[PDB]
Parts: sequence; structure tokens; C-alpha cells
Amino acid sequence: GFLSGKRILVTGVASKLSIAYGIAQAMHREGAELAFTYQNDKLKGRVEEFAAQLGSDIVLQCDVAEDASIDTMFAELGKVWPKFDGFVHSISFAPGDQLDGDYVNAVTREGFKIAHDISSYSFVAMAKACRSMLNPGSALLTLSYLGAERAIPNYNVMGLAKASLEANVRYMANAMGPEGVRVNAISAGPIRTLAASGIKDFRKMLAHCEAVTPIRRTVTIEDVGNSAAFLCSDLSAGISGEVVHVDGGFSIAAMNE
Amino acid sequence: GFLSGKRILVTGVASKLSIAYGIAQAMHREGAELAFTYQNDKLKGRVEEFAAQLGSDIVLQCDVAEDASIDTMFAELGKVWPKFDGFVHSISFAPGDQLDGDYVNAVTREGFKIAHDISSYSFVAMAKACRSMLNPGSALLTLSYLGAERAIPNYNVMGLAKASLEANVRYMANAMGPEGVRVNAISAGPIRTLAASGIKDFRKMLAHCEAVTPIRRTVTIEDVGNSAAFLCSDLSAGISGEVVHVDGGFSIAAMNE
Ligand SMILES: NC(=O)c1ccc[n+]([C@@H]2O[C@H](COP(=O)([O-])OP(=O)(O)OC[C@H]3O[C@@H](n4cnc5c(N)ncnc54)[C@H](O)[C@@H]3O)[C@@H](O)[C@H]2O)c1
Ligand SMILES: NC(=O)c1ccc[n+]([C@@H]2O[C@H](COP(=O)([O-])OP(=O)(O)OC[C@H]3O[C@@H](n4cnc5c(N)ncnc54)[C@H](O)[C@@H]3O)[C@@H](O)[C@H]2O)c1
Ligand SMILES: Oc1cc(Cl)ccc1Oc1ccc(Cl)cc1Cl
Ligand SMILES: Oc1cc(Cl)ccc1Oc1ccc(Cl)cc1Cl
Repeated sequence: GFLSGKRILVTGVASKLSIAYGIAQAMHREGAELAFTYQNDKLKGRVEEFAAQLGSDIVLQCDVAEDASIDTMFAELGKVWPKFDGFVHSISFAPGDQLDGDYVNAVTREGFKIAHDISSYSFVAMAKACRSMLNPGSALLTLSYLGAERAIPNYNVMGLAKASLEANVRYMANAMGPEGVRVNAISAGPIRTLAASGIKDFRKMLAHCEAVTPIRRTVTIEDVGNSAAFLCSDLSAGISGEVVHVDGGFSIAAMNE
Repeated sequence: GFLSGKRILVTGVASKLSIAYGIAQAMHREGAELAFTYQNDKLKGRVEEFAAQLGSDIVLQCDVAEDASIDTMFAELGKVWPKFDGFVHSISFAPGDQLDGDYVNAVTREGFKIAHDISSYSFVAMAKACRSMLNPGSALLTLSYLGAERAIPNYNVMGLAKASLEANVRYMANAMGPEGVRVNAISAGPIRTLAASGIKDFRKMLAHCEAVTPIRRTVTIEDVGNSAAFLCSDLSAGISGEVVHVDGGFSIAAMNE
């Protein structure tokens, strides 16, 4: 596999429907050694379950809200992987009330802070903590969404956090490049997952992003997975600070009936 | 002037070097009635003087770091301007220990939060507090910077803040558009302002631009004011959710020597 010999930390796996699960699955297939993290005691068991299916016995607890949680996690990974080759950041959050109805009315100072902290700061918080642990040629990857570029209904505050995320990607990519680290993000299209139920009326939202989509179908965790495996391999050595769209061309088209 | 019969609130005036000053100066020239706010009593004095020169005796204390502060200000203003037509958002801040050196190294959860809070959320918080006081045809304007589209040295976390700011302009314009409110932004080039001297090596980044810029000179507060005046008048009734570059064309060039 074009990923053999690589050691990648995968986060955000919560179910077989999780985009991260599709990513881990595709990387394992390409020969990568994986390491997983779970947010809390509620998810641990299931993460270990999937971790086992992928020949991995490295399951660490990690809540990006707590800097100390992040330092303890990496201080632990360091006991088996003194050095690894990057990680996948697949984490987002915002209280439900932030994603419903008018944006100006729903958004609050508190909701704003949580969405940006958990969805955009955590990405660099993790890079800072494991900086010296990364081998040259390592790659860091995160997941964004079209709402960062266009204003989408009900997505509201997340759109601003995602915009911030993509900017984070470019600043991280620029600062860490001389060390041999690349940073990119995949801006995936609508995919029915667990949290995907958060946005109001998402069932009919994915139906819209099908007929108007160039390839005439929404993407799967497999599609994002293959692209994520590519962006974290040595085959994409010339790509850094890029936001590649994996939405079947949905964004590059307009008024498709 | 093309702004006659308009009540506009102007924030950010800390000195005649302030971009906000260039903006108020041009609007007043166009016959627009202005209102003014100040961060702390340490500035109340100057602001009252400048306000008097522009035929305005409305100077309120407003600190966007506080919900109540924004509430009180719009309460006080409501006494004189039960209804007005928009405001100019010229506010940004991040602790110095965030604007100097490697981004991944300088950035802190605290620094990230404050930046995004004061420089991006403040813009939509102000719109929540005065949403009902806006006349149809109202216009809201904020100031951004190229750092939100590209990784620029030392600008660090502010870049993420400014990116958050621009998506904010898009979501606001899409939410308030049906009420008759337009939301835009100006992305200004480097200007020697009162806070400009705060960025690591600025007078150096200023000399560079005025050499690689198409119009072969950096912009002035008047250039920004004039575009600001236009973006808030009915003369641009067709623009909304747009980020117009007022930097002499710097962003659209590359490799000039
Ligand atoms: N589902 C989509 O259609 C879609 C589209 C574009 C981008 N994304 C992004 O993909 C990523 C994953 O989302 P998903 O669709 O796989 O949903 P998901 O529910 O399968 O996984 C989300 C994960 O976030 C984790 N998480 C939330 N808060 C956390 C915290 N404080 N600390 C550690 N982990 C935390 C969850 O525990 C969970 O694993 C997100 O960035 C998301 O926004 C999803
Ligand atoms: N100077 C530039 O080259 C440049 C380029 C692009 C954009 N901008 C933007 O222009 C805007 C104004 O910056 P400036 O160059 O005129 O500097 P400035 O020092 O003249 O004004 C900055 C203002 O921010 C206000 N402010 C800070 N925190 C505040 C708070 N908590 N509550 C209320 N007001 C607060 C200050 O009091 C001050 O008036 C910013 O958004 C800035 O980023 C500046
Ligand atoms: O970013 C996303 C984009 C889409 Cl189209 C669908 C789901 C997404 O993911 C989330 C949305 C809201 C919350 Cl609270 C948490 C997550 Cl993981
Ligand atoms: O955004 C800016 C861009 C440039 Cl080129 C010069 C000055 C700028 O403005 C600021 C930068 C940092 C802080 Cl703390 C506050 C402000 Cl007002």
C-alpha cells in the first residue's frame, strides 16, 4: 500500500457511519499503522472494537476542549510511537440551538466561542502538542464544509468556524512546512452520519445535493477515505495548505435545474 | 452628498490615524449624519473633539467585549435615533503575544478566543442589539485584511479571526437581506494606523507593498473612506455579502521585480 510504514493518529470515530471510520478503513487498507482516540467513556468500548478490526491496540482518551487532556494523550502515544507521521482531525461541535432558524437570532457569544474553540482551535492545539514528535514528511488533515465559503441555512455559526478552520490550515501549513510537515483539509459534501442529524431538515438537504450534483450522487465515507489516504501519503508531497473539494463537483456548478 | 438623509454609527475612532476616521470624514462630507462610540474613558476626550468637528454631539461608551455594554449603547442611542441606517465596524484585537513569531508556537487557546470574539463575533452581536432599529435600505460595513485569504507572517491568529469575519459578513447578508439590510466588508491594504505599529515588522511590510502593488503606492484612509461611504449609500443597493479589495490591486499580483 502507498501508506505502508506510516503511523497515523485517527480521531473522531464514533460509529461505522463516521467519516473518520471511512478514513481509518481506507488507510489501513493501504498499509498504515493506526492509533485511535475516543472523546469519553461512552465511546471507548466502540472505539476499541473498531481499533481491533484494524489491527490496532492503541486507544487513547482525548477531549480537545481540555489542553491537559491533549497533553496527556500525546504523552501516552509517546510510549509506543516516539514519532509518528501526522494525524487526522475529524472533530466539530456547537450546541444544537446554534444550528436552527435565523443565523443572527440563533448565534450567541457562548455558542460562537464553543464552535470556534472545538471546531477550529483544536486542530492547531494538537499540532502544537505533538510538534516535535512528527517525522519529516508527516501530514496533518482536517475536514471542512462548503458552509465556510458560502452562507448555508441552519449551518450558521459552524460556517464561520469552518472558515476559520481553513485559514488555520493555511497558517499551519505555512509555519510547519520548513520542518517537513504538510497540512491540508478535505471539504466534503453532505454525508449522512450521526451528528449530521443536527442541522435542521438535513434529510431533504442531501436529496438536493444529488440531482444538482455533477456526478449525480453524493459522496460516501469511502470517497472521502480514499482522498484522505492520498493526502496523508508521500504521493501528495507537493500539496500543502490546500482545501480539496470532495463533493462530486457540487460547488463548481450553478443553477443545475 | 449621496449619503444625505442617513444616520450612521461609526466605531473604532481612536485617533485621526484611525481608518474609522477616514470613513466618518468621507460620510460626513457626503451629508450623512454620524454618531460615535468609544472603547474606554481614556479615549472619550478625543472622540468628543472629532465628533464636534463632524457636526455630531452623540458620543457613547461601547465595549464590544460586553453584551450589556452593547445593549446600553443602543439604548442610549435609541433616545436620539429611534431608527438609523447602519453602522461601520472598525474593531479588532488580539494580545500582542499572538502577533509575533511562528504561528503554531504563539497561538494559545486564550489568544484564539479573544481574537475571534472581539474581531469577528462583535460584528454580529452589534447587529443583534440593533436589528429592530434598522430602516429598510440600511447597510452594515466591516473591515477585513488579506490575511484571511492567505497565510501572512506574524498576522497569525488574527488571520483566522478575519476569515471568521468574512464568512460572518456572508451569513449576515443572507439572513438580514430580506429585511432590507445589506452587509459588506472592505479588505484594506496596509495603512500606518494607531494599531498598525502593533504588528511585528509593519513599516517594513508597508514599504514592500507600495512597490509590488499595481497602482505603485499603498492606500490611504481617504481611499478606504470613499469606498466605505459608497458601500453604505443606496448607490450600491446591488452589492451585499461582498468583500471588496481596497488595496491598490496587491492581492491580484505576484512575483514583481
Ligand atoms: N457529515 C458530513 O456530511 C460532513 C460534511 C463536511 C464535513 N464534516 C466534518 O467531518 C467531521 C466529522 O464529522 P462526522 O460527519 O464524521 O460526524 P461524527 O458524529 O461521526 O464524528 C464527530 C466526532 O466529533 C467528535 N467530537 C466532538 N466534540 C469533541 C471533543 N470536544 N473532543 C474530541 N472529539 C469530539 C465526536 O466525538 C465524534 O467522534 C467534522 O469535522 C465534520 O464537520 C462532515
Ligand atoms: N491598519 C491596517 O493596515 C488595516 C488593514 C486592514 C484592516 N484593518 C482593520 O481596520 C480596523 C481598524 O483598525 P485600525 O487600523 O483603524 O486601528 P485603530 O487603532 O485606529 O482602531 C482600532 C480600534 O479598535 C477599537 N477597539 C479595540 N477593542 C475594542 C473593544 N473591545 N471595543 C470597542 N472598540 C475596540 C479600538 O478602540 C480602536 O478604535 C480593524 O478591523 C483592522 O483590522 C486595518
Ligand atoms: O460539518 C458538517 C457539515 C454537514 Cl453538511 C453535515 C454534518 C457536519 O458535521 C457537524 C455539524 C454540526 C455539529 Cl454540532 C457537529 C458536526 Cl460533526
Ligand atoms: O488587521 C490589521 C492588518 C494590518 Cl496589515 C495592520 C493592522 C491591522 O489591525 C490590527 C492588528 C492587530 C491588532 Cl491586536 C489590532 C488591529 Cl486594529
